[PDB]
Amino acid sequence: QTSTSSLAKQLFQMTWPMLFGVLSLMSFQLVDSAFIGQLGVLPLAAQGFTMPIQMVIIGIQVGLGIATTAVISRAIGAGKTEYAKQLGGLVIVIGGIGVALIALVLYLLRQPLLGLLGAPETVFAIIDHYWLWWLASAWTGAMLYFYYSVCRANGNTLLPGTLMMVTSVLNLILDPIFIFTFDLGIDGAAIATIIAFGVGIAIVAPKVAQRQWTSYQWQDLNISQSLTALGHIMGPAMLSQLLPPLSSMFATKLLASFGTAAVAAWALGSRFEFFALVAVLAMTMSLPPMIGRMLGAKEITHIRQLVRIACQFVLGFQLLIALVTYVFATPLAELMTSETEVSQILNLHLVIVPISLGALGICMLMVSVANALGKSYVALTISALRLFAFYLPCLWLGAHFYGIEGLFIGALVGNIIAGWAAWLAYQKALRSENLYFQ
Repeated sequence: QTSTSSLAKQLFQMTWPMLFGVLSLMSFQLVDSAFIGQLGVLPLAAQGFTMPIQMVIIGIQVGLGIATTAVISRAIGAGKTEYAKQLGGLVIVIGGIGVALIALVLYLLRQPLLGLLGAPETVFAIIDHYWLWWLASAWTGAMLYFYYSVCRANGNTLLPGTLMMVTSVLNLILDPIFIFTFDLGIDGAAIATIIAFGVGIAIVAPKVAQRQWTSYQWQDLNISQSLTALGHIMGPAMLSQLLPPLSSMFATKLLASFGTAAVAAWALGSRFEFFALVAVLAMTMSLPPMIGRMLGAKEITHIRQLVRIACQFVLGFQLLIALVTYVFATPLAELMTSETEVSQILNLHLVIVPISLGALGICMLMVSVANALGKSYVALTISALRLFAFYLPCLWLGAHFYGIEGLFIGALVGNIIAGWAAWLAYQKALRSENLYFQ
């Protein structure tokens, strides 16, 4: 019982700085789009069509980020200390030229890209200069995220957590000064972001250097073997990032049949689910470094107990949230929209699907755990099964049988199955590591 009491406290200490950090990363877009909306309906439109290429950049840095925390933490647990810090340096370099090249082709192909997006011609003139400064800000934030990943890979979420809170406040402060005071317009938003992320890097990188968590002496470092280890995780991880938007392109057609109010209500419903799962979202970044280290240290029993502690919190925590959401469903629904038609559909959503977020959270958790064990294809399978085998089919069946209410019932059932399938997938994955048992 002292084992589960020690692990629960550790998981808590690792999670809460990421709980504050998730919200901070979150607000960068909401704060930026807030100030730019003041510039007119057209600059605000330019930001809207920046959202897709942002998902691409975000998906890449996360895909790599998941890979680094998995292989480096495992290397540390295995005692391969020098190899770990060599890996950290390699990631910073590989992440640098990689994102830079991606930012290149995105700009060279912006006119066909905006074409597929269905962007108006009036928008094109703005993107031609705004994406110049924005892609620079996206690259800088990527580098900061990589240093964040190295810190997490070394078992630290505190420094990334505070730096997420620092840079976000900085971006809030700097935006009006650059946008309005300096009369830079929409580019001032991107430029202020660069400075904000630049301050973070200027803080985290020297501190990483002190602890020697990064190294660029690669004489005895097998580079091709290291990039193979990273690519094995990073590849499938990026593929998983593509599944939710590719699921929406199916899901949107179904919701379109229920009218304009139902579509708007679904958008508000998704935004709420994201907020109700910030704890699990914080645990998808705090838990994997712990798992990876334990796997390398051959502490299998700790992994078993740590995951079970994590699972029991999520299941109980989301049940309470679902309960509180229920009794305040009507004032919550009428707070988020002024349109009556939308309020009533959102209300129906808030009393049906939040109870399923406990199971969905486990599904999210097992995906990150699988990646932490190095089982990137298991993690990809769970994500693919969640959306295409369980979620969308249940959404369709519910809508067909019992309309807009049944569709929400479908979301409920789909999440319970997905989470139960995820738990079964994790169990099978941990049994593969039993050769290291004690």
